[PDB]
Amino acid sequence: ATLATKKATLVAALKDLQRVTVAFSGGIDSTLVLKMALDVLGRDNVTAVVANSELFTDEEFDKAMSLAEELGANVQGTTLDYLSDDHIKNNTPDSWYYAKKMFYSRLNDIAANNGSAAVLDGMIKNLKARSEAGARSLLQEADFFKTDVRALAQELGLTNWNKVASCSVSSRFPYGTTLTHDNIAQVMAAEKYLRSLGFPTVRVRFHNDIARIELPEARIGDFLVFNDRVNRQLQSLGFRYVTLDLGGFR
Amino acid sequence: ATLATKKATLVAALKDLQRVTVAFSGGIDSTLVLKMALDVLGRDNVTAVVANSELFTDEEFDKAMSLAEELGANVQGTTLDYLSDDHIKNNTPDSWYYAKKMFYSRLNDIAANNGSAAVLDGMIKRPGLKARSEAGARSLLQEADFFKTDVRALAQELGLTNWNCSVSSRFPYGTTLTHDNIAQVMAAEKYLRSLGFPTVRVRFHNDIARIELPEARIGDFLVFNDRVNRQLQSLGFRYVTLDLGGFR
Amino acid sequence: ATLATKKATLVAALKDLQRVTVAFSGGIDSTLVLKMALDVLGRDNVTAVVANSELFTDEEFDKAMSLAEELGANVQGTTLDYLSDDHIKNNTPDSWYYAKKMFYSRLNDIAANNGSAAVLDGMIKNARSLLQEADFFKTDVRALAQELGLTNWNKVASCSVSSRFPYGTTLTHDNIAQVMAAEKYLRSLGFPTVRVRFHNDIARIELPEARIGDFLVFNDRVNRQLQSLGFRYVTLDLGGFR
Amino acid sequence: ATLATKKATLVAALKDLQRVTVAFSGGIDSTLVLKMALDVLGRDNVTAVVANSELFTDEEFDKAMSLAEELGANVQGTTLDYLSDDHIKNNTPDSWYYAKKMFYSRLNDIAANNGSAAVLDGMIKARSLLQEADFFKTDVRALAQELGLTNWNKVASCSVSSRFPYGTTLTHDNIAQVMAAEKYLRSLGFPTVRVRFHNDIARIELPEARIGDFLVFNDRVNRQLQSLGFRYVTLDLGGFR
Amino acid sequence: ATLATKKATLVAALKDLQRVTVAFSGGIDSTLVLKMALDVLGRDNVTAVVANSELFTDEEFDKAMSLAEELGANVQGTTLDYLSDDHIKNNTPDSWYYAKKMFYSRLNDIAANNGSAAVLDGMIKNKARSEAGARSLLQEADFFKTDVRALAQELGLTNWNKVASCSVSSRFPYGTTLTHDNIAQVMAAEKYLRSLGFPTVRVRFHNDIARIELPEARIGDFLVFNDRVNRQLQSLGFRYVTLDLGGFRS
Amino acid sequence: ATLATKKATLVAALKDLQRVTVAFSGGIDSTLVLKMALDVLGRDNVTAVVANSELFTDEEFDKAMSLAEELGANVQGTTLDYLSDDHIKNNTPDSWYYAKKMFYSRLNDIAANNGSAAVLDGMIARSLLQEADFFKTDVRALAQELGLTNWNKVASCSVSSRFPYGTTLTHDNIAQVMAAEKYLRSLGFPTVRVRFHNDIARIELPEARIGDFLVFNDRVNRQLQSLGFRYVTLDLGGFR
Ligand SMILES: [Zn+2]
Ligand SMILES: [Zn+2]
Ligand SMILES: [Zn+2]
Ligand SMILES: [Zn+2]
Ligand SMILES: [Zn+2]
Ligand SMILES: [Zn+2]
Repeated sequence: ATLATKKATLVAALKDLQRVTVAFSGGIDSTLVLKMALDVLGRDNVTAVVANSELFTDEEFDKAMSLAEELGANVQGTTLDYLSDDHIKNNTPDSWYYAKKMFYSRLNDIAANNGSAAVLDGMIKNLKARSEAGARSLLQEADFFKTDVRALAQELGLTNWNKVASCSVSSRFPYGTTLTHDNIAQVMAAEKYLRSLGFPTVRVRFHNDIARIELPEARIGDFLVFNDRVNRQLQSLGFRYVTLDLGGFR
Repeated sequence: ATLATKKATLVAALKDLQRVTVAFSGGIDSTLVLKMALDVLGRDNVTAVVANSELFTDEEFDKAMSLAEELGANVQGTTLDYLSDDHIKNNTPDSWYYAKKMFYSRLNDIAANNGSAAVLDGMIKRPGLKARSEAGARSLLQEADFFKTDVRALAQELGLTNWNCSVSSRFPYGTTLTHDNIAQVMAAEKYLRSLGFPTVRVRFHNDIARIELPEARIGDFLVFNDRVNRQLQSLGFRYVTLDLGGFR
Repeated sequence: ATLATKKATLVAALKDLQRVTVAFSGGIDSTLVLKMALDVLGRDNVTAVVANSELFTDEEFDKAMSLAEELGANVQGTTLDYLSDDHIKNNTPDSWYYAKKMFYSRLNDIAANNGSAAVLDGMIKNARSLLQEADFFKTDVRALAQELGLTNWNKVASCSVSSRFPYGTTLTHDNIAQVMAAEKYLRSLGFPTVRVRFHNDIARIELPEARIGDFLVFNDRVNRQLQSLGFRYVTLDLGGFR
Repeated sequence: ATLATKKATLVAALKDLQRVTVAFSGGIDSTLVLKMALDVLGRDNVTAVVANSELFTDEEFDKAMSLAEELGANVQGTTLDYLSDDHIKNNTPDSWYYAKKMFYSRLNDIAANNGSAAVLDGMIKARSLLQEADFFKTDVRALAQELGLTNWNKVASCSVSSRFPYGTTLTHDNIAQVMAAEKYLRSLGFPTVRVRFHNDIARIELPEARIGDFLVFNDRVNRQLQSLGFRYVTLDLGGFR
Repeated sequence: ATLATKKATLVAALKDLQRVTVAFSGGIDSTLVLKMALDVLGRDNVTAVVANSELFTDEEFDKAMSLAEELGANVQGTTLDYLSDDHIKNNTPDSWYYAKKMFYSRLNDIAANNGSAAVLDGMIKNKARSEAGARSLLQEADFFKTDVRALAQELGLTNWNKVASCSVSSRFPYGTTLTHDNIAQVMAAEKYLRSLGFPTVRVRFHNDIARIELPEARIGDFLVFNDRVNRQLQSLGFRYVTLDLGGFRS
Repeated sequence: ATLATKKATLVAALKDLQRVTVAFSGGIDSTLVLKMALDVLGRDNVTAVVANSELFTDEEFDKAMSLAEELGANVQGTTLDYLSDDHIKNNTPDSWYYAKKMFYSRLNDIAANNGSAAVLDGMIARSLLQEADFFKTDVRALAQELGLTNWNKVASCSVSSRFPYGTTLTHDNIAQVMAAEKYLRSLGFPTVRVRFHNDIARIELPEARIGDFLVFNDRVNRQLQSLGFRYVTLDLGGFR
C-alpha cells in the first residue's frame, strides 16, 4: 500500500467517526493523529486530552498542552491519581499496564460526556489495556510504520513535536520500592534542577538515603562546575548523599 | 467571545485605518500584526519598516528585513544614529526610552509621507509619557487584550512558521558609548561565537573585558583561553577575563 | 532578490526540464532539490540516485536511501568502484577529478535510460546545480526548507575517506576498513564530527576543539579499541579538526 | 610560647619517667615523640610498639617498622584483634571507644613487662606529652624538621571502621573489599581517598581539587570496583571532608 | 674566589662592627647573615628585626618571627604604617622607593637605641638603603646565589621561606588610593583562595572588579570552586569576581 | 638496620678506598655520595666528574657543574661523543650497553690518572649506597642530616628512548626533541616524553595531568611545529 492509500484509509476512518477524543502526548504519532483529525473532522469536532499526574513532570504536561494549541485544537487536561491503584504504587513489572488501564478509562468517560464515538491514540504497526477501553489506533489499523508517519508528517508541514519520549518516574526506583507522594516529588524536583543547569538527559536514581545521578559520559566533564550546588540542593530535598555514577547514562 | 472577538476587534481597527505603516522587528507579534495588515488591507496599503543602527549587529537587520520581505510586504529599512541622543550616548537607565522616542519619530515621518493613517507595533504588555502614546502609535494586539496564547494561536492559524538585545547592555550605566568601543565589543562577541559559543556576552569595563558564558560551557572554553586573551587584547582590551558567575 | 523570486526561477527551471534525475546524498542541499523537484513534477518524473562506494560509509548510504523514499521519491541505488581507477587508488591530488568524473558519468547513463532531461545535484552559491543558478546561499536553503516543512536530514557533512590518508598512499581494503571502524566507534561515543587520520602505525584523531574536554572520559577505551583494530599508537591531534 | 620552651617541656617530662612505651603509628606526631624519646632516654630505655589489626593496612604497618627501626629504636610488633568484640564488629557509634580501650589495654601490659613508667601516644593540642607541652599542628612540623626528620606517613591512615555506616556488621569480605578499592584508587595517583560501603553502592570521596583530574579514570574504576563486588560505583559530589 | 675567602671577608666585617642590627625577612640571604652574626658576635650583640605592616599578611610576619627565634636570636618586631606616606597611599610608581626609605629609617633608629654599629640587610651581588647607611656584607664579600647555598649547607641551615613574598600594593593599579578596608578585602580574598588549595594566587583589585590570577595549569582544577569563589568574594565587597585568561602574571 | 649502621658502613667503605672519583649527575644520590666522599677523605682526595654529551641536556650539565663546586669538590668536566659509535648512532635495542661502556671507560681512565682506587655512582665501578643497603627513604634522611637542600629534582633519562629502534640519531633531531621537552616542562609538566616519529611528535604525559594540559594545546601545537614537526599529537595511553 502506498502513502496515498493509507492516508486515504485514515481519512475514511476519521470521516466515519465525525467526533473523536484524541490521547495527545506531543509525540510524532499522536501529533499526526491530532493533526489528521482536525484536518478531516474540524476543530469543533475534535477534543484533545493530555494527562497530568505525579508520574510525569509538569514541564512535559505544560509543553504537550501547548503543542496541541499550536495545532489549533480544543485541548483539555485531566489529572490521574496513579498511586491510588496499589498495583501501580507497589512498582511491579506490570505496573505500567494498570497505569494505561486507568488512563484509557478516564478517556472513555470524557468520550461519553463530550459526545465522541471513539478514543484515538498514536499507536503504530511495527497493547493490552488498549483493547478493553475500545481505544482505536488509527495509524496502525491503516498499516503505518515509523517511516510512514514521518513521511506524512513532512507532507503536512509538521516540524515541531517532542523528541523526548518521556519516561515514567517509576524507573528511578528499583522494582518493589513503594512509591510515595513525597519521594516522587523528591526525584522530580532534583531532575528539574539538573535539567535547568543545562543537562536535558539526566536520571536521579533513588537509593533511600542516596541519590545516584546518571549523565551521558560525554557531559560529565561539563558537569564539574556544578558539583557543590547540586550537592547542597539535593541534600535540601531529603537525600543524605548526592553521588554521580561513573558508568554514565543507563 | 474571547479570540473570535479579539481577532474581530483587530480586523475592525485595521479596516478603520485603511493604510498603515508597521514597525517590524521579526518577533512573534510584529509578524502577526504585519500579516494581519496584509490579509485585511493588501500590500499597497501596508509598509513594513525595519530599523538599522550601530547598537545592533550588521546581521539581525539583514534577517528581520529578509523575513518580512519573505512574507510579501513592501519593506523599508531606515537607519537611526541613536548616539545623537545624549541619554543614549552616555547610557542612562532610561536609554531604552529615548531610543523608542527616536524610532517612533522616524516612523511617523515615514508614515506621514506615504499617506498612512497610523503606525502599528506588536506590543502586548517611564521618564514621562509612553513613547507609543507620545507618538500616536497604535498597539492593536494590546488593545484587544491578546495574551501570549492568543498570539500563539493565530500564527499557526494563519500559517506563520518562520519568525525570530541592544548592545548598550554590554556597557555600565553612565559609560560613554563611542563608535570605536561598540565595534570593539561586537567584534569580540562575533569572534567568540565563531569559536562555537553562540550565547555569550562581552561586558565592557574600559580596560577590562568581562566574558559571560553559560556555566555549562566554561569547561569546553578552556582550550581557547590564550587565543581569546590575545585576540581581545588586539581589539583594545588590556585585560581579558571570564566571569565566574556565568551568563545571567 | 527575495526568496520567493529565487523559488520561482527554481520552479520555472524545473518545469522546463519536466523529467529529471537527482543526485541524492542526504544533506540539506540535496534534500531541498529532491523535495522541490517532487513538488513540481511528482514521483513520476523524478528519479533519486544514491551512490554506494568504498570511500563512503554504508551508514550514510542506508540512511540516504531511507530519507529519499520518505520524501516520496522512487529511489535507485548504484555502486561505484572508485578504487578501480588507478588515480584514486594511489591517492594522487587529482583523485577528486576522476572520482567526480566516474560518479557523474554513471548518473548520466542512468538519466539517459529513464529519459531525464538533466542530472541534478545540490551545489549552492559560495550536471546542473539549480539552487546555485537561482543564487541560493546557505542562509536561503535553511529558510526555504523550514517553509516546506523538511526536517530529518544528515546534519554532519559527508566526506570521501581518501582525505584520511596522505597523498601518495595506496588505499587498500584493509586500511580503509580500519579507518571506518575507528571513526564509527568514535561516533557511537557521542562525537558526530571526527576524523581518524591514517599514518601507518599511528592513528591521529582529529576532533573539534570544543569537544576535546568532553572526550577525556573516553581516552582509555578509545586507545584499546583502536589498538585492537590494528593501530599501534592512538593519538589526539592537538590542532583539532582541520 | 617559643618552640624552644616547648621542646624543653617534654625533655624534662621524658627525663622524669626515664623508661617509656611509645604507641608508634607512623604519623608525624608519633614519629616526633619516639625520636624525642631516644635522644633523651637512649635506645635501651625506649620501647616502640605497633598494633597490627584487621582495621588497618599492611602498608601502614610495614613502613611503620622500616621507619621505627631506622630511628634507632627497639621496635617490636604486637597483633590486636578487634571485631571479635561485640561493639566493634557491628559498628555501633561506640566502637571507637572499645577500639581505644582494647588497644590501650595491652600497651599497659606490655609496658609493664618492660619496666617502663608510662605509655605515650601522639596526641596534640597513657601520656600525651605533646599535648602537655602545648604542641599544635604547626609546632610539631617545625620541631620534626629541626630534628632532621624526613620520613613519616603524610596521609592520615584512619580506621577502616569509618568507611561503614552505623549498624552494618563488618566481615573479612566487607573490609577487604573496601581496602582493595582504596588500594586501587591510590595506585592511580589519588593518595587521599575514601571508599564508603553502602551494600551494593560504592561512594568515592576525593579532594575536590582532584576530581577534575579524576575524569580520565572514570571507566576503569567503574569496571574494577564492579569486579570487587560493588554493583554501583559513584563519586560523592561533596568530596573528601 | 674560594668559599673560604668570601667567608673570611664576611667574618672579619662582622668582627669589626661587633654589634649589629639585622633586617630579617626569612629568606636564605637574611638567614645566612643572621646565622653568621650569631656565630661571630654572639646572641646579646645581635638584634633581628622583622617589619610588621598593613601591606603584608600577619602570617608571613608570624613565620619570619619564629624563624628568627629558631636560629637562637633576640628578634623584635616594629610596626610601620606605610600608608602614612602619600607616595605609598596613592600607589605611585616610585612608591617602592619611599616604602624602603621608611623601612630603613626605622631600623637606624633601633640601631641607635640598642647601640649597634651598623644595620645589615641580605643583599648579594646579583637606592634607598644606601642613603640610610645600611650594610650588605654578602655583597661586599662577593657572595653569589650559589655561594649562599654553599655556606648555608656548611652551617646546617635547611629551613627558610622558599617563597619571597610581595607587598599587596602590586594588587592595585598605579594611581589607586590604598585604604585599610580594600587592603583587607584583597588579603581576605587571597587568603581564602589559598585555603582551597591554590598557594600561588593573586587577586587584582579593580574597584568593583576582582581579577583572579592563577597558574594556567591549575585553572582546570579550579572550575569546581567557581561558584563558591564567586559568592565569597562578593561577600567581601567585590561586585564582579573574574578569572584572568592570561593567568598568573603576564 | 638503623641509619647509623649504614652511614657507618658507607664511611667504613669510604675509608678503605682512601682516594676516589665520583660520577656526578646532579641527582640526590650522586650528591649524597659526593658530599660524604668530601666529608670523609677531603677535597684533594675526591674528583667529581660530570659528563657532557648530546644525549643529555646542557641544562642538566650546567646544573651539575655548579652544584658539585657548590659542595666544595674540585670538579672536572668531560665530553662524551656518543654518536661516534654506530650502535648508539643508529639506536639498536642494545645501544644502551655501548653507552654505559663508553661512559665508564672514560671515568676509569680519569680515576687512574688522579690516583683513585675506584669509581662510584649513586645506585641504590662501586655502588656504595647499594652495597650498604640504602633505600630512597634513608637517602633523604641522611641528606637533610648533612644540610643537603639543593639538587636536580627531575631525573633525566637518556634521550635515546625518544627515538624508535632503527632511527638514526642526528645533531638536529636530538635538539628538536630536547627543545620540545624543555618547553613542556616550563609550562608545569616535569614528567613528559616527546616521542620522535619523523613528521609526528607523540607527546607522553601522565594520565592524571591530561586534563590540566588542555589549556596549552594550541600553544604546544605551534611551538613544536616551529621546531620541525608537522603534526603534534598526544598519546591516549599516557606516560608509559
Ligand atoms: Zn558619531
Ligand atoms: Zn562539553
Ligand atoms: Zn612507529
Ligand atoms: Zn589537575
Ligand atoms: Zn595604616
Ligand atoms: Zn651551558
